[PDB]
Amino acid sequence: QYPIINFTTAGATVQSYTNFIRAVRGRLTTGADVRHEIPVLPNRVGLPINQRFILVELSNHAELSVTLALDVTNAYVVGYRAGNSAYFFHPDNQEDAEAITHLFTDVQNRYTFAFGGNYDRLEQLAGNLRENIELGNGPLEEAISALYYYSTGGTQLPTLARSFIICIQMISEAARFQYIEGEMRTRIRYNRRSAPDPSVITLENSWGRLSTAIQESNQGAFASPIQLQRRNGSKFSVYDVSILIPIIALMVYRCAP
Amino acid sequence: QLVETGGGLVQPGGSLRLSCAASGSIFSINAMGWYRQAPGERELVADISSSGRINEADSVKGRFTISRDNAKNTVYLQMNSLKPEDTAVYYCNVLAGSHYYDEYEYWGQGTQVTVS
Ligand SMILES: [Cl-]
Ligand SMILES: [Cl-]
Ligand SMILES: [Zn+2]
Ligand SMILES: [Zn+2]
Ligand SMILES: [Zn+2]
Ligand SMILES: [Zn+2]
Ligand SMILES: [Zn+2]
Repeated sequence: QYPIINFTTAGATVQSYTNFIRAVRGRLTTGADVRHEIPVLPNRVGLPINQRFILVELSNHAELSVTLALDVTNAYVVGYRAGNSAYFFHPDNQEDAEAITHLFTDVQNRYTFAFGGNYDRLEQLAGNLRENIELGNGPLEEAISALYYYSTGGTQLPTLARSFIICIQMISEAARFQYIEGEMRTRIRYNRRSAPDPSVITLENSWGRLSTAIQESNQGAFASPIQLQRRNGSKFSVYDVSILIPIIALMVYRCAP
Repeated sequence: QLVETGGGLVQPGGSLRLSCAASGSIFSINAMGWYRQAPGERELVADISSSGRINEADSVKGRFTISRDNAKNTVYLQMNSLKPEDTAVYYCNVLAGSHYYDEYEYWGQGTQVTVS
């Protein structure tokens, strides 16, 4: 049975959330592959199927619980179980399709959405960009209930897509970027719910390119600059791994060392 | 899998319209956009998500207008009030991926734009 990490929004603190994200990172990768001080997720080539996934069980005040499945090679949310039903994003290719049949094998009902979990499509379905979907403990609390009641018929599709956007950012992206974990910590500490600003969005949009630039860097320098936005949306370019070491927590395997 | 149209040489104040259509494995297609590089760095001109988010370089705000036809997986760039500083080779750019936003990246062949 795949490793399970638990988190509850009920009585959640900055510390309980940080403990959660750190536990997720610890199950995504051994951390034995470190490039320029930044740990790398396992290479998909050579990774046996019984180590492909981790499970994140989320609970809230209503004692509703859902279990997200994360692919350890990229930390992304592949699908989730609620009760006797599992739901999966549409796979890109038949290899991803085969992998997810190893998830929630005893579940009674398995549903595959027609759409993938990419941000553009989710924002279309939710009817809102990430810039207009508030994040925080409250939103996560409401996302958990929405995911749960999808299986009973009480969650409509736009609400479901919004809830994925919230879960993916507060779990997957926070796992990938300690900056994003810091952004979620700040919201918890100031009892705030608020959408991500461009500094969060451009990081989320650039994880793969940042991981490539770092792993292919020489003497700390990128082959070509990567452009990000500040909080005010103004653009700036990163040329050096040193700027990103306090920002990125995990990289996808892009190259060998 | 990217077919670009457009490009040319204009005088200051002239206008060009670029287009680039994507075909193939673009189930999880995300943001399409345009980069430019002049001789001697490559810079983002504009991109647009399928959901309506637009990024644009300050240099071209109010002059260039990017738009997208999601059914055709095609992005257009209406370049009006062109200036000599807009001279460069322009590339369309296509991001895609279910697992993360920029998992897949495809570059166009580049078309020359010159203003003088
Ligand atoms: Cl509550
Ligand atoms: Cl399982
Ligand atoms: Zn409480
Ligand atoms: Zn190094
Ligand atoms: Zn309980
Ligand atoms: Zn399909
Ligand atoms: Zn992938």
